[PDB]
Amino acid sequence: RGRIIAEYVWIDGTGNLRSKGRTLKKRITSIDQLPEWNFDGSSTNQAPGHDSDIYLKPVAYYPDPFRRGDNIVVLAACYNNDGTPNKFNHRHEAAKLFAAHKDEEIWFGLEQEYTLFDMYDDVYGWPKGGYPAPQGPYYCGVGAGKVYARDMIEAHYRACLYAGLEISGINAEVMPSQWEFQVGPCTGIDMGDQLWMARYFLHRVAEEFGIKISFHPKPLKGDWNGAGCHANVSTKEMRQPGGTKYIEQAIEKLSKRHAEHIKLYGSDNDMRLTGASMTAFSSGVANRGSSIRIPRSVAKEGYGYFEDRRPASNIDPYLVTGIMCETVCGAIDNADMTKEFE
Amino acid sequence: RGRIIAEYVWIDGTGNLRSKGRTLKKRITSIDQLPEWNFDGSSTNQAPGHDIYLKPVAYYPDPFRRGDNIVVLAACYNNDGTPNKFNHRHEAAKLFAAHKDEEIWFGLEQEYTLFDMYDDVYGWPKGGYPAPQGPYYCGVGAGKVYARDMIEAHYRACLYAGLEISGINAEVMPSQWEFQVGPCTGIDMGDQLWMARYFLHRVAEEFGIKISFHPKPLKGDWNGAGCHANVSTKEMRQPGGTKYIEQAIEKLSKRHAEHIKLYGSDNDMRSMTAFSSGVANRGSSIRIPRSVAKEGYGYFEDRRPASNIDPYLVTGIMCETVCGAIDNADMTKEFE
Amino acid sequence: RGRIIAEYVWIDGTGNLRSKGRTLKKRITSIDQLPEWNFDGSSTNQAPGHDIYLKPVAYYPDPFRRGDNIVVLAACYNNDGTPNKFNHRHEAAKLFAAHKDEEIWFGLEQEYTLFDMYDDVYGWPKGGYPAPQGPYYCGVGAGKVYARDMIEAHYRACLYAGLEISGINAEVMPSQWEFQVGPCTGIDMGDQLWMARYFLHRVAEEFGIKISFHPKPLKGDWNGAGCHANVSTKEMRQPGGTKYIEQAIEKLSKRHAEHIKLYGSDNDMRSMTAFSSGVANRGSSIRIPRSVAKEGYGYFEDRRPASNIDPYLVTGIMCETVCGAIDNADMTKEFE
Amino acid sequence: RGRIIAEYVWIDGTGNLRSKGRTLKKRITSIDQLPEWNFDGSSTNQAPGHDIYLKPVAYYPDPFRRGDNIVVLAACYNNDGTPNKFNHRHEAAKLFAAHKDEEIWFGLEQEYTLFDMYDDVYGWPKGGYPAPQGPYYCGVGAGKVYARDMIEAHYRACLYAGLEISGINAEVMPSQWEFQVGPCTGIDMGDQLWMARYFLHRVAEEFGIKISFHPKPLKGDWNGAGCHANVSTKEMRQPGGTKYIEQAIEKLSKRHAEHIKLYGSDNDMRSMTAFSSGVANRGSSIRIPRSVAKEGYGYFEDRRPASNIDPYLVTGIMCETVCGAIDNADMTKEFE
Amino acid sequence: RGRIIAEYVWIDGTGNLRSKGRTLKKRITSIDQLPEWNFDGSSTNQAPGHDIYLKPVAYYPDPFRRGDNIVVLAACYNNDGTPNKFNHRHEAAKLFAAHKDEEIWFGLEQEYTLFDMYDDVYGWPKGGYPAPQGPYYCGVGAGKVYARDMIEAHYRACLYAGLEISGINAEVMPSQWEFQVGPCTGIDMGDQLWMARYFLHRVAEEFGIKISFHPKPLKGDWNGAGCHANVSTKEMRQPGGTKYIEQAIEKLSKRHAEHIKLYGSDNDMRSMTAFSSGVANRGSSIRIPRSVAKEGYGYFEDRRPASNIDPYLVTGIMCETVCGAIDNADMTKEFE
Amino acid sequence: RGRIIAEYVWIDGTGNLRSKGRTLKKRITSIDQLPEWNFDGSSTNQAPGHDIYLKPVAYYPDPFRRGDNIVVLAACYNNDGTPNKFNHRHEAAKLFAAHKDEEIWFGLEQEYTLFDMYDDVYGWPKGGYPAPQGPYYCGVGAGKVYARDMIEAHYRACLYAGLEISGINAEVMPSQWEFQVGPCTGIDMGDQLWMARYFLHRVAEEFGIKISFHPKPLKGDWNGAGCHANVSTKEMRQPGGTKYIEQAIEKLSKRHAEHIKLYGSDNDMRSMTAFSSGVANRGSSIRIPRSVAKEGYGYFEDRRPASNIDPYLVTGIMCETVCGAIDNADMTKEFE
Repeated sequence: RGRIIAEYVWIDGTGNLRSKGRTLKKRITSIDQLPEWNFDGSSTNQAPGHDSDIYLKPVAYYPDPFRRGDNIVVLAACYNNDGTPNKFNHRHEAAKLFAAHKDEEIWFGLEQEYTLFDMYDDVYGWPKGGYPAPQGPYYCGVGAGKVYARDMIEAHYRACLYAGLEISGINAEVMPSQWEFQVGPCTGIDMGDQLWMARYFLHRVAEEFGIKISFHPKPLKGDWNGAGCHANVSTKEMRQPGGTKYIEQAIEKLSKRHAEHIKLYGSDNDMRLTGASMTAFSSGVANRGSSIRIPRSVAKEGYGYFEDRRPASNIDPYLVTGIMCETVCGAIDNADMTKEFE
Repeated sequence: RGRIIAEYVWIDGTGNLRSKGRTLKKRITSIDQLPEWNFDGSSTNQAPGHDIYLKPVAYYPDPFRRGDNIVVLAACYNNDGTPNKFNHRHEAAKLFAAHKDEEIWFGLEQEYTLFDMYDDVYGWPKGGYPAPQGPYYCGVGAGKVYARDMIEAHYRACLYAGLEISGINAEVMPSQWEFQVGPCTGIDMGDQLWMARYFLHRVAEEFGIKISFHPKPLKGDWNGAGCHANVSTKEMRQPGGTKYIEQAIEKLSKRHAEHIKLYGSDNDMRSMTAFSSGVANRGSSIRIPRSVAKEGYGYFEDRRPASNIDPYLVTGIMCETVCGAIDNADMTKEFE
Repeated sequence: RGRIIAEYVWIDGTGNLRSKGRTLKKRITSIDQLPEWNFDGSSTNQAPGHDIYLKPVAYYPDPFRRGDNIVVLAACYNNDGTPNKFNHRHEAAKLFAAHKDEEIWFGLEQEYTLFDMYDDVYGWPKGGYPAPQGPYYCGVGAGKVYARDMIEAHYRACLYAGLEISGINAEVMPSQWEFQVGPCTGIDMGDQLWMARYFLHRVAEEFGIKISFHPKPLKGDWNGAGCHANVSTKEMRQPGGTKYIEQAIEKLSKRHAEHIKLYGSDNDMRSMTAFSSGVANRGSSIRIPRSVAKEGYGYFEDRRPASNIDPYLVTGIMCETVCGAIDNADMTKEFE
Repeated sequence: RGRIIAEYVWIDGTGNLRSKGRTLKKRITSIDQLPEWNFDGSSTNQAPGHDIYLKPVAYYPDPFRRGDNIVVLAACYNNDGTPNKFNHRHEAAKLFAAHKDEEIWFGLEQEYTLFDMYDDVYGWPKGGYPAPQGPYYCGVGAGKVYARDMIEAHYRACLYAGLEISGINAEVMPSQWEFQVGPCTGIDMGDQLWMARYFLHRVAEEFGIKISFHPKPLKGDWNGAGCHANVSTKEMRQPGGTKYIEQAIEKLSKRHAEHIKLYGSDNDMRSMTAFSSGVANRGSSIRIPRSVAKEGYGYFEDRRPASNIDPYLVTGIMCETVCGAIDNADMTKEFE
Repeated sequence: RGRIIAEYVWIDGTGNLRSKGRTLKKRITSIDQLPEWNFDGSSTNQAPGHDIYLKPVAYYPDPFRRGDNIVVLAACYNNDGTPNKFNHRHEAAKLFAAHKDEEIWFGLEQEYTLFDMYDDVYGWPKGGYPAPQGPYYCGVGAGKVYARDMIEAHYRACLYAGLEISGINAEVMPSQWEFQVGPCTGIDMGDQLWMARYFLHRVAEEFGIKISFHPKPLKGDWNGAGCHANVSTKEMRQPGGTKYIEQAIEKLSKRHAEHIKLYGSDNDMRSMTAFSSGVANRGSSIRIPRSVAKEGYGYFEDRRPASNIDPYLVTGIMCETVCGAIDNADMTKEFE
Repeated sequence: RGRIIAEYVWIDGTGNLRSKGRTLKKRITSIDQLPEWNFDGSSTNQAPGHDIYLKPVAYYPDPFRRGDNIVVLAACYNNDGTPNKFNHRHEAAKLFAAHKDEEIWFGLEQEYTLFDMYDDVYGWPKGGYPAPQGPYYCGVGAGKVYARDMIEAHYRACLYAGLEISGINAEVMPSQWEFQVGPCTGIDMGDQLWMARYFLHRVAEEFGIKISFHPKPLKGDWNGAGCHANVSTKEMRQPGGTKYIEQAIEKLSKRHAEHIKLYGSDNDMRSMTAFSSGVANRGSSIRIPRSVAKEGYGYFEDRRPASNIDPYLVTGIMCETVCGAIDNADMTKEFE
């Protein structure tokens, strides 16, 4: 009725998004018009029940693919009443690094894999009490039994596009009712911001289909595929001719900090990077077995990007892209990614 | 077909809304054009069986009928001309009219809880319980929130009607929600919250969901349901306010019992006897938002009223004790 | 495709409507363009098996077929040219035509009750009962009202057809409703109520709901179903009316039995032998609205007729005894 | 295989029975052969988490395991040797032992109410209600009574165990029943009722029925649930009794509050403050059966105790105030 | 038809029993009459695909086949004559044979948890959870206990087979149970517990129930599942025992890690690194029953072993460290 | 009522049994008392439509009808007196009669697979699959095995009938089983296996389970279904046997193709062209049990025949090539 609804979305003290909505008097035209806000940090595992009580700083906003119209979704970062970034705010720390290395122009492209579930916490669409056929016909599948919940997956794609997210593509994965969507390329903090919104959209749209979304790295024990979030990386140098030079350089720095990265990179990733391997670091061209993979395409052309296949589906992009920049572009006395684990 | 439908909505002798609809010859452009009306007070627990009248008080576009169709909030007057037992709008109005100068503003945070057609908590495991509280507050994800589509429909409805609905959010207990309305001035708070409630019940009908304003729908550690009344006068809103805010809080401290007596039934299952206040304190009776405190002016949050409150009674007595009594009216007596 | 569908609706030898449809070459612009028609009276209990005719009486836009499609209310005439056993429109017409000058106005309050495809009360607990009466009258909220969407659809339908549908409301017994049609003049009351009924049955079809005009659908304390006929003549409507209102009420008091005899079957399960009247009196046979009384002119409410009444008979005999008999017609005899 | 199973049953720190079973080498022929035993009092709300003991008190044939298998009613003693918070059998015993000479007899009328696995009244219409009360009391016919087969199984069980179960009947509220145990002497009343309750819960398990000893399972006019304690001493039972019956009734009248304080929780939802008595009076606190009155001797009916009473407390304090206090024990204090 | 069926039951290369049946010409009267047998070790994870043998070790009446039909517990030996990877019965036997003189007795308390055909906790609310723990331990009443009939069937079965099954009880977590077997001597404990387990799985098949010996079937505060091993030697059982009991407890304290290493997988989700002991202490690693303590002789309870333990390994290493090692065998090495 | 029922069972022109029953005046005590009989060979694919005869061959107690009722295995002869296309019992008999002196013994291991009324694998996930093979072979526990009760009923049946049923076991593929019959002499092997099959189909009827003797019921890695024929002559069974065992194995190696041609249809989906032999070798065509090898005498296992084999053909040609051909009969020609 002349007014606008802004859904504030933020990240909690578990691995999830949270949101609430507020009416605004007028259409928004810049982040500056968006007010600070707050919530009960004790209901989200971010505060104690006194120094409890956390604040929301608008960071990005997009058209609401659900409410549509001039209604909007606002990505907000969590700051304690100190003014300090909450335990679970890692956007600030990463921002520091991206701001420092502005000049390198790091680009990221994440490949977000996820797995679909019943309202009853069983794999979505799988035979009651049993299993689908063995893997093989599901990857990039087409046909009634070959793919699950495509309509929900497509709705999400649409949503992301409407919001103007840099959603590059989508595909059905190897395990039945397991999917992927890719977002990129984004610069620095954008990668984190956009993937987090894409995730909000995913959860939220799936609600409408009674589907639960699982970012667990190994939703099903056994030979059923795990779920990763392959982080693709590049700096300005790597993108200009004679790049595999700096690509190779980066891969080597990366090889020295394998443990520090893995420590971010996702919980129970140990049931995925498994033997790819949790303790071993390797790299090579066209190698879906290595820790870092240089696309044959890149190799043949002498410039491009590399694929870090180590990060799990459940990673916090701020942490991954953050420490990636830290070790590829260089540390700062101003910030420590691995310490950002508070 | 050229004609208009007006749904008359009023408050009964239980804790509910009632309504009927009538055709009108032409589109309405002012409250003045809306006719008095009436109903059988004995079928709603407001009369004995030997007939009440409806005085249009506010009207809005009907979010359900849409078009030039309209919803009319009506107050109940007996054939005396006297306000029915359950009409507390009139009493409150007196106070608001007296203290016009102060310009009291209210913002209510209405919490409610969803239910089956079978009177079981909506969406809860059959015969059992969801996971324990924690992941539901402001939730997002399939199991984390219940009936969002209904909740959203309500939001939309309220906006269409032009209600001052400030926001919505999922609450701590699964299938428990909140919507906030404000700020409104004086009688508007009551009027608008009541309409928002009509819209809530009404829209939920379409989902087969019953709405519960009970203060403690589930015994145990499952959250209660409140209707936090936020309050401010012109003085409090201008710099150097926490002065008058503090003054108000103190007057309020002297009348804790009289307020509690309004403030909602079986609120006792949701401290009832203790009065306290403090900045950033979701434990106190009255809470001064840290934001307000840091800025020196604003409003305060009375966290005492239960979800099932009558806004006329709450906003009424709030004004009475914050702004000052009148020999012309007694809020606490308005309990007839 | 350039053509028009006209649904002919008529009244049968049970208490129901019947209909069939025919294509017409062109849009209709006056009753005169509508053709006579016919049907097998033996399949509707109006003829013996050795054929009845349909005389268009009124027509409206078809709320169901929409477009330039139309619904036609037809009266039943035997091959004699005589009005069928169950055509009481003609008899009544005589009276209305006689007393043209008085300008009788009617407003009927049609109550009805909803039912399963399985002939159980619609939406009621399986094998059991809802809570006891009280929260259903003018109800709002998920358990408080049944099939509102169907009821609304009907309201819309009537309005589209341009019927004089004045308002709707949920009644006292759960899944029992009312709609009001008025004011209509003379024969119009009958015509329009009958169409509204067609619309009701017809629209409810779409919800698998059966409509019951029985006066006492459930035995016990569950409310009955009436069709309160509201009445007024030109004199009663102009100041100093309650004079002629009172006069009418008295004439009515002398013909209580004759009226009751029309006024609906097993009305006895809904006092049948006593006649009384009084202002603001939902207990009397005729009720003068307090509003009317206070203002000195208006109308009166005859609370006697049952839900299942034939409006032609009620409005007919009402005129007969309020305005005056005719040697040209006998309402009570019209029972053939 | 030559061996015996003994199920030990005891009372917990909620209002329930608990049990476990143990193999015994040989058939049991006296209480003396039954071993002490124990359990984790912290898992039953009787100990803190830093262990309670079971003293065999009575034993009977197991109606469920049958054969030479047996059920053992055990009392709870802390490691002090002191009777647990919730062991009131010991305290009462003292009184019964003191007044051995009077030979108090009790007969309790245990009413209970049946429930779904889903905590809804057993067999009641889904989301709704049966017909109103009237046809259910001592009912017979398919709709008139609920779960008779379970009720009968329990009757059988009690008889097999050799309990003094005097009779059974269907109560006023649908799916509400009664069984009576008596007459029993002193401690036996408590022991046998508790076992009967074990048997009830246990047998109902087999029908997926939950048993409710709540005093008012359904709010409203639906009947509450009581445990009418019938009382008599040797004097009352011999001619010229209503003398001592009347005497007892008067002592009882002086200790109405002290009794009520035992007599069952939320009994307030089932008069609580008024004490009265009279012959053939289902309205009074104590009722003298017309039969007793006419014959001059017998017993009296205390209609005050609620369904959820602990027989040890009721029979205990009954004896205390009817037969006389002891410096050795205080029933009302036994509330630890 | 004159013939006998013997079901051979053995332990596999996962944590389960396996079995097949064979006809025998005549009733069996001693283990000596039972033939060796064999199976495809590659189908059970005990051989590579280039064949294991079954040596009858104990036999009982078949509670399922009944009659003169019999169940045969067989140990697995490779074609070397050597005990299979997963045969730990042989190693333990050595120790028991060595310390024949001490006459170790064991009593195991086997806890287990029930499951759907769909691998969800048996009987738990669909997608949700039962009420929180408290009312389930030794529960009685419809909601308080799950699948009692199956549990009872098992009890019966074990008794028929003549197993030393001492008792049964419902555990703290809903649909979690315990049965106790003892006291048994040396190798018997292992043999009998394994048979009891066969019976449990097998009988539950008939109720479509899966049995879980996992130590923590549900993450959170829901109880884990243990197999408390109770231990005693002849010395401990004769007066002045708590001497040797205390001695044993100390030896045990030195080998906490070595024991824990047997004692069950993911026992870590059920303190793992700390060793402690004390009288009446359900918190310690070893608990001396207050009863034992007060009487000066008896047994001790090792509360460390998890539900999924191999009794051969637990009782074996218990003897090794309590009674003394042998150069002839190493329990902790028996992990091949 | 004094009378007897004899069910005649025979083999048809598909791969199935057929049967009908007849009343007999008196209990049967020798095959001689059983009458010839007949049926419509055209309804079973054995005749053209221009009539076959049943010659009783063996009889047993009817495990289904019980009492003195009996099952009769009958062979099919055309009106010539010649053995039907599908009667291979006669041909085989010749060979067994010839080599009476050798006393061939057989033991068949009949594997089969269970199916829905809907032709889906019995008990398998709807539209999907169980876990991968491994836990099912000789399984025990709820998910590990399918329809054990049916399987057991069959075992019982076979025993009652007095068949030489040696044992049963659950196979590798879920809902796939085995039963073994042996040792039998010559024609008996065929007779008894065929009856066991009758019993299987018949008893399974009662569980709505279809039985599948197909060699590869599910394509893929799911196990096939075989009918391992175990063989031995008198010489092989007496010390120094593996001499003649080895001799037989070599003769068998020369006639691999001729055997395979019997041995079962689409056995190709279960090596078909390669012949090999070796001790303890579940990969070879013929396997000498390590047990036999170590002892120097015994039998050999031909692992080649498929589940769907005709035992008459297998045991027949086995004798033919192991014991020696006859000019009087040609097994491989017996394919008419």
